[PDB]
Amino acid sequence: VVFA
Amino acid sequence: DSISLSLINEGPSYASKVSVGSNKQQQTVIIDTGSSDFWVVDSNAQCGKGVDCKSSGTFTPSSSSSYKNLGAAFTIRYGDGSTSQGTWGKDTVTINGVSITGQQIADVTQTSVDQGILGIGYTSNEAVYDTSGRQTTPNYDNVPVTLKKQGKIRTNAYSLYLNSPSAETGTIIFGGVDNAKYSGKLVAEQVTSSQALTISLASVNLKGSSFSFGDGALLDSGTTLTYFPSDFAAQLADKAGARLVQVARDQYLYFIDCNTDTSGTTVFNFGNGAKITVPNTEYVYQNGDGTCLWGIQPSDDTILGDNFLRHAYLLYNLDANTISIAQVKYTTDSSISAV
Repeated sequence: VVFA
Repeated sequence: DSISLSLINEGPSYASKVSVGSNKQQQTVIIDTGSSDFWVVDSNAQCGKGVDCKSSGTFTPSSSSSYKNLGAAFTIRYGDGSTSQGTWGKDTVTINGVSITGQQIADVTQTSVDQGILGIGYTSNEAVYDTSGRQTTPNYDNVPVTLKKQGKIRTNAYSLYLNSPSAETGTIIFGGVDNAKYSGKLVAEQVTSSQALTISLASVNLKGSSFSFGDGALLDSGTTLTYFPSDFAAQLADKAGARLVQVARDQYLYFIDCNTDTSGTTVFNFGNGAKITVPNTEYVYQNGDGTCLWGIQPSDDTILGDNFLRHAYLLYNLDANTISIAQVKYTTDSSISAV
């Protein structure tokens, strides 16, 4: 995942 | 004062238990230095297609006597394309027994994320805009700011110890540091953005060769792998033997042979002489089917995620605009001091  | 909070190693993410509302409804939420908003899964939320989003706690605003509606829409889109939406509110937030009142949060009723996210980055990175580019609600005090303002910690600062790749749990300490869990000295590095928790990465030594970089790198607890600009990632991939695969229309991922030699180390050089070394096991990610992802991936954005961060002890200081780093020392020994 890649959180903004 | 300091607040130690356990981090559960979930695999792709690290999460903690955080309670919300008058009735202290427990949520298990991702600890994310790469975003700045705390949102929770409403008990009436709709999960995205294929997503189990109600298994990590949910929040029922109507059962909390202290919940206040702010009358504003919430929308966020994360770097991997996942989204959440809902509305803004305020309620009591409780972290390992310590409660802050009137904390602004988002009550999310639709999401493609598996669980809520506790964003702990700078207030200037809050998702308070819409697709028109207009700000729809103002910037506000997020959790770390509120912990400081209500006297729970002295300084808006937290230490991150993800722990080893095999560990079940790590620790985040709000307002403190564990001096037992690194070797050498913590080296303070200046944060290079007013919005993102980036520090300057001078170079990467991979398979013994140096590759010059000299741009900011986001130290993101909420990213699984490591991301570099496409050209730089391609140079590293040529050295590593990674293969760029088109996995969807507009997504490309590096794969690597699952039997690749991982005996070596990859070295990251930062300002003021600081160095973090990562064992090369961190760059072979098992997919469970005889294929493996490489631990480095292409993006316009540079991100050092969990496969890097496991190997550093980090003291993020959002008041000082520094992140202090040292080579991690994995130990249950503890020597905790407030910061």
